[PDB]
This record gives sequence, structure tokens and C-alpha cells, in this order.
Amino acid sequence: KGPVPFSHCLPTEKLQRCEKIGEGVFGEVFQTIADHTPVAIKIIAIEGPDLVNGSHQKTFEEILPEIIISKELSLLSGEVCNRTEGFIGLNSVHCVQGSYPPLLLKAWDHYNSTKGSANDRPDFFKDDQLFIVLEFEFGGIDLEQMRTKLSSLATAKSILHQLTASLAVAEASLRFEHRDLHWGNVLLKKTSLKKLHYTLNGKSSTIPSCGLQVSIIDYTLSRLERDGIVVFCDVSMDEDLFTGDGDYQFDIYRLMKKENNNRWGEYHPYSNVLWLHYLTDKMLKQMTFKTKCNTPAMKQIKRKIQEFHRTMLNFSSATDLLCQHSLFK
Ligand SMILES: O=C(O)c1ccc2cc1OCCOCCNc1ccn3ncc-2c3n1
Ligand code: NA
Repeated sequence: KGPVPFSHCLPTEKLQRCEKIGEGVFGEVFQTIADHTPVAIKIIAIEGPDLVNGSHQKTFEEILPEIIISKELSLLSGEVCNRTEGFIGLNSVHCVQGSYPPLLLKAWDHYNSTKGSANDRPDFFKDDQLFIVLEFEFGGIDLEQMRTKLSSLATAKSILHQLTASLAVAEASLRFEHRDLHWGNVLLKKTSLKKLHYTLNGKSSTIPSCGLQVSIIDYTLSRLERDGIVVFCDVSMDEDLFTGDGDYQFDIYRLMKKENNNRWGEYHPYSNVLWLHYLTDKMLKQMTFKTKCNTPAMKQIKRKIQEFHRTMLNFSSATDLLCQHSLFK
């Protein structure tokens, strides 16, 4: 009907349980508890003239694409022909109006004192400020933060398999490209399921979990389509995105532009292969595992992931990798 007050999405008990879990130029992310269940709350200032975290705020029209994409991908958990739970669940979206809640400022301050923030303290917003508030499934901790915490390369294999299957299902259903799948955008949480289920073009299969559920996040650069209407971020005139250095991540932006001839509206699912390659490279070169490959069977998984790294760039999509690559047989 119109924007709601913060206390609509965050009644006092929910607000009092908020702890800050992450941040970016976009704003802030909190974990809280609703009906005994953790959820993640992402809060983005929109439509105002103030710089926030050094950048202008998005308009409603600029933020809408990523909300639409979020929802489409979340909806794949309930589909039939192309079904996956490997994208973050989206529970609700609200437009809220007001100054920033003092209880969230307390949470922001605690994070700043313990971990340090790159952001502005969000205490300067007036009572007319608009925000989008997204409530997500709680996805756990990002892969970059788990650099030293995973059990073994068996776990790495599960994570790669989960990511490849989820991307394949989204290619098949939505002609999806993530386009920014760095290791801060892969979330890991514990699961008691021994195996995870997906369906790709009507064929169902399973993935051993190694006790982890992967969730893909962050759709600001993503592209998909339904009945020929394409939702995508046109970065064709962006300069900075293609001039980064110091990590293979920044090559991937350039490699995508090469692949698509700088036409971001087109469908090039090879971009998903490029991100999976980047992720595999991180698994082999930056991750460090609690148990190394000390037995024949583990040394074989290491060799298969090494083979994946050397061969996967000859595949045309995540779908091609899932269906044809020997790693997943
Ligand atoms: O943009 C989205 O699609 C997005 C969706 C879900 C979450 C965050 C998102 O963006 C902000 C990313 O930066 C925070 C990093 N860490 C964590 C940790 C745990 N969760 N659980 C959900 C999210 C989350 N983020
Ligand atoms: Na999910």
C-alpha cells in the first residue's frame, strides 16, 4: 500500500536479537531469530541524495532487477523439471521508511569494535529515508571466511558439485549467469542431510553433502530471462570493473567481456564456467584443509580436482560440466 516502519519487519523481539554479520557498499546485513529460526536481514538505503559508504543510493528501478532475480532463483526450490535449493531462499521484501533503528546501530557498533567496518555508521538518515529490507534464509558463513575451516578436499569436491548443479539448473530454467561468483558470494552452513537433491530437465540426482549446504548469493551483476524478457546489469560502459589487479577474480571480469563482445544482454553461459574455474583455483591454491590428502583415496580426489582445473575451461556451460565432466561421475 505504501512504505512500512522498520518495526513492521523487525518487531521489538526480532530487533533486539539482531547481530551484524556482514556489509558492503550496499549497506548492512544482520542475523536475527524468528520462530526459533535464524534469518538474514539485508538493509539497503534507496532513492535519497546522500552518499552512503561513498556511493550514491540506488533508485527503486535500479534495485528491482536484483530483487526479481533473487525471487526467481529462490523459487527453483519448488519447481519440478528444474529444481535446486542451492540459491539463497528469499522469505520477504519490504520497503521501509524511517531513521535507522537505534538497536541496529548498537549491533553495528559491536561489529565495528570487534571486526572493524569499511562503512559509514548509519546514523545520519532522516525520518523520510526509504530502504529496501530483504529477509533471506540464513546461509551461514562465506567461503573466503572458511579458508582455514573446512575438513578436506572431499568437502571442496562437494562444494564444487553443489555450485555446478545449481548453476546448471538455473541455466536450464532461466538462462542464468551469475557473473560475480567470487568466494565472498558462496555461503556454507551445516546440514544433517547426507545427500542433497536436484532435478535438471526432468532428471533427478543427488550430491553427497559432506555435512555442508551451499547457498549462492548476490545478484547485482546477474542476468536471466523468462519468455524472452531479459533482466541484466548493463556494464558495457563501466571502466573500473575491468581494470582490477592482484587476484584471478579481476581477470574473470575481463574474460567475460572477451566472451560476450561487451554485449551484456546476450546469453553466454561460459561465464558460469569461468567463475567455477576461479572457485576451483581458490580451492587448490588458497584454501587450507584440516585433514590433508594422506591416503590413496584422498590423493585421488586431489588429482581429480586438479584435472577439473586443467580441463573445465573447455566446457561451454555449467550444464555441460555437470552432465559430461568426469569429476561428477
Ligand atoms: O545480495 C544478496 O543476494 C544477499 C543474500 C543473502 C545474504 C547476503 C546478501 O548480500 C550481502 C552479502 O554480504 C554479506 C556476506 N555474508 C552473509 C552471511 C550470511 N548470510 N545469509 C544470507 C546472506 C548472508 N550474507
Ligand atoms: Na536455498
